[PDB]
Amino acid sequence: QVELVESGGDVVQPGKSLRLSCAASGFTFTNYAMHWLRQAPGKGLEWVAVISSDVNDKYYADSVKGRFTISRDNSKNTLYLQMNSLTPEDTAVYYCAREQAVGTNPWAFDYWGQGTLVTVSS
Amino acid sequence: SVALAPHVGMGLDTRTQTWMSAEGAWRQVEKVETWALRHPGFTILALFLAHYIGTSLTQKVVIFILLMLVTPSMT
Amino acid sequence: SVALAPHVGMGLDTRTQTWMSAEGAWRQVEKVETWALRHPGFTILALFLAHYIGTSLTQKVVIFILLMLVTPSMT
Amino acid sequence: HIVMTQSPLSLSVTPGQPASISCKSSQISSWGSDGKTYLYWYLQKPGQSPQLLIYEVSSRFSGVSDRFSGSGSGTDFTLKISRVQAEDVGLYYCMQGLHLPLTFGQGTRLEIK
Amino acid sequence: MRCVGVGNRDFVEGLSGATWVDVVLEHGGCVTTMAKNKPTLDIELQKTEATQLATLRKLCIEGKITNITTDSRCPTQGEAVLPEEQDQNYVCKHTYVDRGWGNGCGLFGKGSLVTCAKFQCLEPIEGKVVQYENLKYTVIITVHTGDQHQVGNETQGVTAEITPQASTTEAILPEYGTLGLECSPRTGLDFNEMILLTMKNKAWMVHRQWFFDLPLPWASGATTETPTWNRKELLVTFKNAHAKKQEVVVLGSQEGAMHTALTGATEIQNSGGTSIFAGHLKCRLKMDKLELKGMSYAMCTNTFVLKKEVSETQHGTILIKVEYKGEDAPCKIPFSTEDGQGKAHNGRLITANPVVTKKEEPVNIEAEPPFGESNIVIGIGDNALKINWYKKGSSIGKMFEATARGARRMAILGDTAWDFGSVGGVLNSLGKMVHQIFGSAYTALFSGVSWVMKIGIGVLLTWIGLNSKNTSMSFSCIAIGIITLYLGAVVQA
Amino acid sequence: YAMCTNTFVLKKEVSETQHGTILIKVEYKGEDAPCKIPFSTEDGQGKAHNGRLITANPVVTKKEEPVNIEAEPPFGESNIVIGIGDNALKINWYKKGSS
Ligand SMILES: *[C@@H]1O[C@H](CO)[C@@H](O[C@@H]2O[C@H](CO)[C@@H](O[C@@H]3O[C@H](CO[C@@H]4O[C@H](CO)[C@@H](O)[C@H](O)[C@@H]4O)[C@@H](O)[C@H](O[C@H]4O[C@H](CO)[C@@H](O)[C@H](O)[C@@H]4O)[C@@H]3O)[C@H](O)[C@H]2NC(C)=O)[C@H](O)[C@H]1NC(C)=O
Ligand SMILES: *[C@@H]1O[C@H](CO)[C@@H](O[C@@H]2O[C@H](CO)[C@@H](O[C@@H]3O[C@H](CO)[C@@H](O)[C@H](O)[C@@H]3O)[C@H](O)[C@H]2NC(C)=O)[C@H](O)[C@H]1NC(C)=O
Repeated sequence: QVELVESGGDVVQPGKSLRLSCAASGFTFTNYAMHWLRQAPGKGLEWVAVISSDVNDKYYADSVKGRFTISRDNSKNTLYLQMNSLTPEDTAVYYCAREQAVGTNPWAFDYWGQGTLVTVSS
Repeated sequence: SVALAPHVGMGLDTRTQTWMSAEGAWRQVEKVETWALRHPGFTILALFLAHYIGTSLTQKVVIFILLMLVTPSMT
Repeated sequence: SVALAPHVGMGLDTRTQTWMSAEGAWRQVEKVETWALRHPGFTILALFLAHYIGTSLTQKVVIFILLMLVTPSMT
Repeated sequence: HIVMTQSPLSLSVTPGQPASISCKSSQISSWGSDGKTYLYWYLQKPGQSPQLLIYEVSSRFSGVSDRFSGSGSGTDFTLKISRVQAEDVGLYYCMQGLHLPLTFGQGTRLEIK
Repeated sequence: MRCVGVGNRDFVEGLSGATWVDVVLEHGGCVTTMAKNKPTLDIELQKTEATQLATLRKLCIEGKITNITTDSRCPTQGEAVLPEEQDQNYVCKHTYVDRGWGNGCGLFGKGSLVTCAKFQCLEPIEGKVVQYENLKYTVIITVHTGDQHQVGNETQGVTAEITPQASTTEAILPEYGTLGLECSPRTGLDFNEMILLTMKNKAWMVHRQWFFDLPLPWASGATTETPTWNRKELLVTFKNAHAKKQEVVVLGSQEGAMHTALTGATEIQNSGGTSIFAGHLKCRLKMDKLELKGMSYAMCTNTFVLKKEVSETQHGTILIKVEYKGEDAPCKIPFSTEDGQGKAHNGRLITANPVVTKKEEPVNIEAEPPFGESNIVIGIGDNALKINWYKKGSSIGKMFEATARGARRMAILGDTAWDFGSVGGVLNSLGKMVHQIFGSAYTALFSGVSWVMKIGIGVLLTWIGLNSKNTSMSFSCIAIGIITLYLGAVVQA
Repeated sequence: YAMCTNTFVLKKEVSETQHGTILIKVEYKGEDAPCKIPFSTEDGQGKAHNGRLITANPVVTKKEEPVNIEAEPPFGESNIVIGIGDNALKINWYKKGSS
């Protein structure tokens, strides 16, 4: 019943920053850790960044560490991803994964967003 | 846990039909009915106890009814 | 289903601890106690009923206790 | 940075047949404090978004068909399908949740033979 | 006319003193008051619209257990200690385990063991109070204008909202007057004892003490992040299997159990605007300033034609839809109710004064004929249309219906029901006082008992009263048994 | 002082002290600054007067400042008129308990 819809995906030239937004609905957002995941075309799923239940705590994948920024606007029930210094390699379909409803892991995926496409090319 | 304490008979009563007033009405009665259909020996035990603790017929009836109503309601 | 048909006394008995035994051993007793502390007048009504039905010091007590067990849990 | 290596890369099987997918870890993903093993199996159906089939090594997720079952103890885990239907086309990406920089496998592909 | 065909309409006809008449506006029902020379008009309570709700408690239903950790120690070496105990999010329970040389401990016996696990709450339940400085009742007043499009219309009325601080108002009816309201909004429902909980896009008006009693982990509800929940042990369940080790479970979602545990609550429409649609209100109507608007008109001098065939309402009155034909002016409608061959005037007009406004719109005359064979004549001339309608029932049936309606009202309103349509009579105050004392005793005795329990106790008391040889005991027990049976029969709703 | 002649408005809703005495905080909103306040406690569905003030003499010392009244109403439902005439606002407060 939960619905995670992507937003902000569009074309962009290399080096130009972009801010992705994950709109959330169907559950209480402030209690759920959220993730960002990407799938480059014809490539395996690759997790990008995670923000936990408390806003301050964040982590990033080393391949993209230092280039992205993840933010949570839980008052509006939406997630924010800030992409900086984009590379032509950093083109993929980006997903928004919720925390697991039931389990033991503090961070896991149970529901995936519809997906947005960002293209970095000249 | 929480289901054991329904918000029934608290005191605020109004014309508008309450929540689940059609289904949750006979729920307690159906619980006892199913329990009695499932466990028949306690009927004999309650009959014996009512006969041997009640000196009047009305006492026997009341004791039997209360025993039938107390054990499924307890568990 | 509804928390009104627990698997308390029926069926198997084993040496292992049954699921949620210690948490639910006193659940209904706590329910009766909190209901009685929330609605005290029914104690007076039950005393009246017991003292005016089939009175003998064993019956007068058993009917009172049985009714005070029936009404809260039955709810 | 545990790397996940999957044994099969393409699994062409006829309908109404079993199937075994293997996702071999580079380290035992068994959390010591609780004794659980955090290995997840996703399926991204073609032209769709990934789902979650078994949210542990062998405890399947809600809404998943009866046939999907997993196994494995320390490093050699399996995804067993009992009877393959025509909807099983997809990419069975395994995953380890033991460590924070969690990494997916390359992901096998299933097609009807 | 807004209160025509509702099926819960109840008439009010008497007036006294300064023409002030009190009425209790039950939310489902609708009061159609009338007088000798006032414009008959029907009243209902639209919505009470609680606004600006302040929350005070968040109680959890869906938890999530993370980071299960355990420590164990040898016999006679103290309890197991774990650094995670001094954290709010951690729920930790001790236990006892057995171990000998097989577990690395030289001493044989029973050993201590602890298991702490961080408990995270998903999807809490908010409980919100309502303050009386932000509650806005809404009363809609409709006059029996006889308008063409008024018969059952739910959008034609004069809104006159009231707040507890601004009790009294004056609703100016268009070209009719001013229906003064001396209403009392404070006594309707005691929202001090009722707090409004909302879960998963739903709401209910639960009792405050009952909310404070239910066993779910609550919190301060200060809208801050990472709230700390009290009584976390109501969700986690530790299960020591064979005195060998300990395990933790989260027990799942309590949403279905909570829905069951609201069996007697009343649902409201929190969605959109927190609009409460259940309750009642009592008010009095000052009809001194109203005017009929039709006294100065002349009698209609030409024939009529009825558009819709005469249809009879659920309460026994007759609704007619006539349209003016001949003359061109706004005029008073002649009306008479003769019998089959005896010219006895017995039919009353529910509408105060039927007047054609434009001659292009039909009129909606409603009348209450006497039961039997009665003719209806709606024209001054000899070419007047004649309507004969045979009413069913007798005065006995009307008396029985009135008695049942009054009993059902008193079973809901209770104390307030004694001054429903009161004209200020001296005896009615005495009756209300006696009923108030008796009901205050009765609800104190019977508070919190089920409908089936009431029936059982009532039949037992009736049996006791029948058996007992004491006149006082017999009378009192029989009366209380009958009252308890009739209450318990209708309590559930 | 004279008697005031203008409508009042409530600032904080009436609340009960645990001794059954109502604090009423009203705002004058009238042009004659020092004129005192009339207070009449009309009993239920009648003109009876069974309640009394506790604040001895309530006077609006300044138009701007809201003066706070004290009333001890009858046990039953009572409407406490705190204005001059037909525009007098009617505070309705219902007291619980008996003598
Ligand atoms: C509760 O339980 C959860 C899970 O059950 C625990 O989650 C841990 O979270 C931390 C971070 O908050 C994780 O730390 C990561 O460890 C990675 C391991 O890499 C090496 O591990 C060895 C030990 O085997 C160390 O000796 C080495 O020094 C390495 O650290 C580490 O690689 C990673 O850092 C990398 O990623 C981050 C983010 O991308 C980069 O910023 C960083 O520069 C570096 O590239 C993290 O430090 C830890 O793995 C998690 N543990 C588990 C079991 O999942 C919580 O700690 C538990 N407690 C609480 C209070 O929540
Ligand atoms: C309840 O009362 C309302 C309001 O009196 C009624 O609404 C009315 O509906 C009619 C159509 O059935 C409207 O007539 C229309 O008028 C416009 C402009 O005059 C004209 O262009 C159209 O061709 C049509 O004739 C009428 O204006 C409207 N009244 C309003 C809006 O005030 C309603 O029909 C009544 N009944 C019900 C069941 O709601």
